[PDB]
Amino acid sequence: MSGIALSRLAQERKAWRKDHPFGFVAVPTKNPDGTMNLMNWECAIPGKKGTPWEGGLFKLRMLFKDDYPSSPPKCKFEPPLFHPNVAPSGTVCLSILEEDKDWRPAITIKQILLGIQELLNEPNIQDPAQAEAYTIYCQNRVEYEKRVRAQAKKFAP
Amino acid sequence: PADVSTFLAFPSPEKLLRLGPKSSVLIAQQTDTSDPEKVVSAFLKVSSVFKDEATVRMAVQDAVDALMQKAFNSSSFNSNTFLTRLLVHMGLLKSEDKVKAIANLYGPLMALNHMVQQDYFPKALAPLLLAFVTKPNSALESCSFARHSLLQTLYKV
Repeated sequence: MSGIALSRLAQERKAWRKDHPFGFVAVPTKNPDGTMNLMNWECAIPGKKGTPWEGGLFKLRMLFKDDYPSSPPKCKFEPPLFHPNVAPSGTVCLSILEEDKDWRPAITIKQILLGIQELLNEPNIQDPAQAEAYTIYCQNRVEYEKRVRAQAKKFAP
Repeated sequence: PADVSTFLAFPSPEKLLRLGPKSSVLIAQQTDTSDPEKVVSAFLKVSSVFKDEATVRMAVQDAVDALMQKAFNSSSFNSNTFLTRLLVHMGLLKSEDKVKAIANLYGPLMALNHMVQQDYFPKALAPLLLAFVTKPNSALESCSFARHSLLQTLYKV
């Protein structure tokens, strides 16, 4: 019973195709039979210019639940990224991505992606999801920035 | 005479001692150290009965050393996963899954203080442990004494 989620996702797809930030990618995956799987989207976030993430194209998957948009979509970087707020599994979280926090119907895919992009260069040090990136970020910012640049190059188109 | 399963089910200083003078070997022998999550559980259950008293302190420390030596000695055991799950269970690092909330952090902190000084402990983990033990947290604040000791020890690693 995901008809309600599918009706919205179909409109979000059209809206995204009509207008979305340059460099960003958000497309539903395909089912084995060739039809669209609107519950599972393949996305890509370009590093923000002027930052150490520049030049990189970071891929992530957006998974929607049958009760969407009551619940937020689950976002996971594939592969997992070196970042304080990116879990080892690649899962990335934001206040607007938490049902019990700032998630709400007014939230769009464009908002989520831009929100995650902003997070990449401006980590949330109070709520890390990874111990490794958080540790280096706090103990040696220069080294942290270095790891980020290398990662940005590795993920350049 | 008591058994490991009963001790782990309902840990108590007395039950640990009732395991016998070989309790340390028994805890490790009966624990599936191939599974990081299981090692974390065993470690927390054992450390939860720590008391600043001769017999109990020795029993907990020896049990921890036997368990963690066995776990870390396997070239396959992922020490980083152990650390990550340990922090999650201690309520110091967020996670996707739901975990029980540990009441007293005194035992776990004092057990770690001892562990980080042993030869079997991978030094690469010290910086991460320190970053999360120094990070603001209500639970750690209530156990300042243990917290300060562990940090002072981590500084010397």
